[PDB]
Amino acid sequence: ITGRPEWIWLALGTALMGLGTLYFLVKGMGVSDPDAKKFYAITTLVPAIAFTMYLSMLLGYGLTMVPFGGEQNPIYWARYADWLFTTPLLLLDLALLVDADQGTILALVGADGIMIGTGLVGALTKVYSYRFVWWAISTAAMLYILYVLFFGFTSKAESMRPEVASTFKVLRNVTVVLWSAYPVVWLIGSEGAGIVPLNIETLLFMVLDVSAKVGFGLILLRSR
Amino acid sequence: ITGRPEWIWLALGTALMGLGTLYFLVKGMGVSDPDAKKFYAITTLVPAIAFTMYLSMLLGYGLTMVPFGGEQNPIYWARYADWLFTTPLLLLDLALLVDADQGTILALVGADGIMIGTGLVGALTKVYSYRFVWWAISTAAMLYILYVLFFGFTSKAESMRPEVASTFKVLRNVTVVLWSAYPVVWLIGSEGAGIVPLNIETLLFMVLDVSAKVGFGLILLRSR
Amino acid sequence: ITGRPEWIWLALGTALMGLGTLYFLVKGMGVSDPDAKKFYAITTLVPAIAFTMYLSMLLGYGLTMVPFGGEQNPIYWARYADWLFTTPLLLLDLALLVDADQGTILALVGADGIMIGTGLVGALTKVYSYRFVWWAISTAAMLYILYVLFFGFTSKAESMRPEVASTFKVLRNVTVVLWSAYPVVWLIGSEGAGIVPLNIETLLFMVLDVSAKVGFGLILLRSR
Ligand SMILES: *C/C=C(C)/C=C/C=C(C)/C=C/C1=C(C)CCCC1(C)C
Ligand SMILES: *C/C=C(C)/C=C/C=C(C)/C=C/C1=C(C)CCCC1(C)C
Ligand SMILES: *C/C=C(C)/C=C/C=C(C)/C=C/C1=C(C)CCCC1(C)C
Repeated sequence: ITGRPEWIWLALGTALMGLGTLYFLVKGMGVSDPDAKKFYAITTLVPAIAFTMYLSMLLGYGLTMVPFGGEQNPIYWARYADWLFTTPLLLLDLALLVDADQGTILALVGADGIMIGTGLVGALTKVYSYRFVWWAISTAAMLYILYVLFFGFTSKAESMRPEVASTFKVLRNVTVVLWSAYPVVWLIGSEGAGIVPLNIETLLFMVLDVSAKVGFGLILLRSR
Repeated sequence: ITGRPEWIWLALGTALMGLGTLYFLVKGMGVSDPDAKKFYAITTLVPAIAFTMYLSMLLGYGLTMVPFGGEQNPIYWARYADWLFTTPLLLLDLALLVDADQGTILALVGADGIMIGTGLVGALTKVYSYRFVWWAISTAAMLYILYVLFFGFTSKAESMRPEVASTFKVLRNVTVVLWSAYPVVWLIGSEGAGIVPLNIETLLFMVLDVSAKVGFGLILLRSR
Repeated sequence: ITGRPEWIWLALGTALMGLGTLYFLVKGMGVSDPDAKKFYAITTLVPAIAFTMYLSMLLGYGLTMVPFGGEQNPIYWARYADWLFTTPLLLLDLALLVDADQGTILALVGADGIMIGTGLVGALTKVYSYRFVWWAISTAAMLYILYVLFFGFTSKAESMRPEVASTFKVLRNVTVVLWSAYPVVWLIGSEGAGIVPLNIETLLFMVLDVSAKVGFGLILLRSR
């Protein structure tokens, strides 16, 4: 509803983000190869930070009251804090893996940058119609990322060790399906056009969350 | 006045930032040399981001009401968001071009960092007299950048290919004149001591804007 | 009390941060070795930025009124702005010195990132009990940094020139004692459980401040 009905999923989300955190920490202990160590460090802040956000979200600090088209709607801007950080870090996990030219890395981060950032302003507009105007400009941002990811990073990927190629594909396909889920979820949800209730919203991004970060966590890190 | 008289220039500014964006995007398509690709990626986020800011500025989100010395004055803090990002990216375009030692790059970004950042606090102070105290400290910041730019980057520049040297000078001279324009513009303007009206302010930074980013865009990117 | 009793220490803190700034600036003038230049640039933004924060803190902008457990308490969020920037830069001074693998650098910055960041949310919670919940999670963050600093960076350090080893130890030991002081100071202080008055708080972080940045300034920079 606005800080009480989904206290559950939230709690559930904190337990999951942080468990995943304690796990990695107690899994990179060994690590000799500095090369892989990178992946580790990265593939760990993500859950950690993710944990801090899902925690303030539960306790309260998370939400805020954005006024749009009639009544006062809930907006865990706390998410965006997270996504603003995680999402880049993730891309790097990808670029870094498939050794991408800094050129594309850079354009890729900034692409994501404008995406999430704008996703925030979207979920912070008072004028009801404008909310979607950013939704638009933002998606355009994502379709960009996914494009120059599923095209390039595929090629370069599939031009080295069989290890990389395959693994890349794993995450790559997941990332695409997973990620894409958002625009819609956001939409049907209370942050955009309120179709489903917050009882849902929370739980949707909740699953997409633990799966994208810890999914991409076990999946990635547990590969050569 | 405060969101209505300059709706024009604003609209005009959005059309220009974004047009420049679509242009680059459809101009880096080819690009084989990863070296130059860097320039591209960079020389593109700038307009893009620039576009997003000038857009929220028009629709509304842009402005805010800062209270100083009597009445309530307008402050498109939205600009600063932009400048906070563009300006560094630009410097990198410069440093990167004239292959500058990370040492100076770093000190240069942070120099700009303190500049824009402080330019914000300046344009956010309630006590009328203090506004200028930051104006001061801030300018000091710029004079720093321009100094260690027009001095160093000139030398190193003029010690390679005739291409670089000349091009550097192009942008370098523009950057200096252009950039400098601000301190004054800001001043005469409503964000500092209100001399000219917002009918102007907007339109001034508007021109200095499209010219600095897209100016530096065509100018730069269209060179070897 | 809340912007008047400690106007002193504050003023004193500004004078010190900025003096240290003018000093470095007029001490890196020479510098031929690009390698060391890095240290310089870094070891300078720190004081500079530090100066800007301690200045807005004195003039006013600094503080804010956070409501927790009864009455309205003061919170120079301005600090956190500072620490959020300085602290990383410092670590880099360390990592960079003892040539640490980017892997650890990265995990180290993000470690600090979550630390300060969370230290803020801590000092921004309304519910009195939660304030300490972040205090906890945050410290955990620091103990992390100090751990993987006093362990690793020691080893790698002590495996090169006698210069480095010794110097590292200097700063390293200082950093540890100094840094640690905070959690407690914060605690006994008004930002956490209000034991001592703001007459103190200010002056404590004031000393720990000028000593950590300018301490680590002269100490570091004045070594081979
Ligand atoms: C851990 C979090 C992850 C992997 C988040 C991914 C998020 C997105 C792809 C979000 C996309 C959005 C839009 C395309 C439109 C505006 C709203 C957003 C930010 C939810
Ligand atoms: C695309 C935007 C560009 C190139 C902006 C450049 C802006 C400046 C050089 C701004 C300077 C300012 C001061 C020197 C004093 C405080 C106010 C500012 C931020 C307008
Ligand atoms: C120039 C500033 C420096 C070196 C600051 C260092 C600050 C810390 C180690 C702060 C630590 C904190 C906690 C461990 C708990 C939450 C409160 C903080 C941010 C004061």
